[PDB]
Amino acid sequence: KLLEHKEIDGRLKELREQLKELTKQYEKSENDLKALQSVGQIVGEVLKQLTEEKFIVKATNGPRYVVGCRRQLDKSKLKPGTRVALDMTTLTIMRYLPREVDPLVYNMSHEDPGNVSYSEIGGLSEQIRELREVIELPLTNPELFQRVGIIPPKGCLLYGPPGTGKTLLARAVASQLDCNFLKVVSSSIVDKYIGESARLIREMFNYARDHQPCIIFMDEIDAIGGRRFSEGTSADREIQRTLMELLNQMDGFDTLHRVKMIMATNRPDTLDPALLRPGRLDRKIHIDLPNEQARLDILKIHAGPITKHGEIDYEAIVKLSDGFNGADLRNVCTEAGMFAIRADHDFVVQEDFMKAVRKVADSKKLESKLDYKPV
Amino acid sequence: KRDREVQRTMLELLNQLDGFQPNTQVKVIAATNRVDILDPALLRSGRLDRKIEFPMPNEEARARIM
Amino acid sequence: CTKIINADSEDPKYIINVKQFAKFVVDLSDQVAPTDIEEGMRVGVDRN
Amino acid sequence: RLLDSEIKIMKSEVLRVTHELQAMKDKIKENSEKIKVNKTLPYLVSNVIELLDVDPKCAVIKTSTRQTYFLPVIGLVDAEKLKPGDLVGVNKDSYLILETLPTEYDSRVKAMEVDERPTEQYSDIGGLDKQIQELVEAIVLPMNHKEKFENLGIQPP
Ligand SMILES: Nc1ncnc2c1ncn2[C@@H]1O[C@H](COP(=O)(O)OP(=O)(O)OP(=O)(O)O)[C@@H](O)[C@H]1O
Ligand SMILES: [Mg+2]
Repeated sequence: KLLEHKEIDGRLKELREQLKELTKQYEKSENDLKALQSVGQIVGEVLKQLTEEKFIVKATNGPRYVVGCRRQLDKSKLKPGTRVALDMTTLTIMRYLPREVDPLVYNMSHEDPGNVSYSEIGGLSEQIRELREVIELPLTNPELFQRVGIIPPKGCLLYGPPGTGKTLLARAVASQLDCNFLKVVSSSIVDKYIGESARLIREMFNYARDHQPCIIFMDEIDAIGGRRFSEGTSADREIQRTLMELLNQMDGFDTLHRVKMIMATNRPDTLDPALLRPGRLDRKIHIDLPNEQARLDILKIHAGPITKHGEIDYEAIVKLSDGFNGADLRNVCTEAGMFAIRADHDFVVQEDFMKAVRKVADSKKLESKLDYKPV
Repeated sequence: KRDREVQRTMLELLNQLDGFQPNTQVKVIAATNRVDILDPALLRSGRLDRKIEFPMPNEEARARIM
Repeated sequence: CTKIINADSEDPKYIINVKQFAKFVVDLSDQVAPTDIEEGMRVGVDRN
Repeated sequence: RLLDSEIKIMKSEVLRVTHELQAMKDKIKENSEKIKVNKTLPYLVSNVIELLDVDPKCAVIKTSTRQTYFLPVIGLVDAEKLKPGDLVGVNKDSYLILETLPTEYDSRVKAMEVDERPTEQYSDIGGLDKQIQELVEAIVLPMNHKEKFENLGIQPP
């Protein structure tokens, strides 16, 4: 006699499920409707304090408004320069906020470089070891240098010809280390609005200081690091302005606490001597063309995942690979795989690599490795 | 080759070409008549894997052209 | 004008940029057909 | 005896819960209609900034009219659907967020894309079979197959 009992019980349970779903709809509706009647609040930065009921706020890019704290805010928290929200009606402060703004810095922090172990880089053991001495040891174990006495360097620069692994090394450092990491393209930190790039540098340094320990990586620093023109357009004016802003940020009077900084450039010569001065960039790191042994190492790294067939003579490839930058050998592996694709094969043999090396050596004649200069 | 405005745009171009989490699935094709002006790092093997030379048409190639 | 939404295709919604002034999400007056509007299009709008 | 006594309750409960569902649905309809008529359609698009944690669902907005605003509540959009630097359409007066928007990039970039799709076949190119094959296998094969490369393991050019 289970038919009516269990069938109608299932009907009741199904109707209860539909009721809970519909009440979820209603909860969403009433909640967002209650949120609707609210209103936004203007944002601005509290300046000097007159009395315990009178304050001064510059409403961001608006004017400066004399206003008063609402009732509950701890007056101690309303420090000169802190960020607060104001009623759009009475302008009274009703909440202090986390310090500043600029999701640009948010993007430049949450940039994902991917997992790159130091082993994934080849032939740079001295430089890799060198970088960890100025980027990792001070923030991990600051107490060590107290007994050594020597204060840690804050910034150090990577310079070398294109395709030797500078950006790769930076990616590796960002991936493995457990700290706040800022990734900079020196172009995108240069905006057209008057005096906006220097402001952006200031805010990114402030973000680093608030989120200690922090690492700042500025790739292609020569974009703004160029030598200061004596005269020029608004371009020269504001670019040198941003350069001097960054300089004041890292040079001194502020003595950056845990703001260890990294930059890379293909043209260290064009950099202003103010940057290249040792106090800012103490350990200048030259990332040379890989040696024959280093070339074999990186070749082993990038040829690894390839489904090879039979023996592989990396040594002969290294022999024909004269003067190849690191990125070239990755191109060698890619071209060998492409030759295997051409043969329709599902595997790669030594002759594929040999043809690849010849092909990229022919292309090597195009990239005129000029009379290249260091810093 | 490496007025700093064009230089900065070009640098943005190479950093986009290399890219953190490189290239996702975006392939790029470039055409120039004068390689000698490109030089330092745009011709890097990473950013431009394949350099394809276009020679003056061969005699049989010219016949096919016509 | 910019980037017609067209999410429901009935009132497709339009994002415009009143240059020097602001940016907005707006609709059409009933007189102008959606087929009369393309992306950008330098379109003039009412004041209210 | 049995199966004949419970008949009153099992159906009366269903009908009463159905009536409750009808009334609850009516309330939802009223709320939805009021919200919809509330959704005016100027929206004053604006960029999203840090979503600060609540403390006794908070967003900071930079408006297209070059003003910054703090919202005690986001509005009619879920919090995690937002990503600082994102574009949202807000109330033109109260600045509450009621939209999620495509980013948009630039007029130049929209003009940059190809919609005409020209129609030159590889046959019209003559004498370049080496070069045409080179470019095709360099570009189109990752577009179409993507399995040859992963089978070999190489990163495609
Ligand atoms: N030592 C190395 N070990 C492994 N891979 C390397 C090495 N050197 C270069 N590569 C390869 O070449 C590329 C490294 O170039 P990367 O993008 O890091 O910048 P770069 O050529 O040093 O300069 P920039 O990005 O500043 O122009 C990567 O694709 C990486 O796989
Ligand atoms: Mg780089």
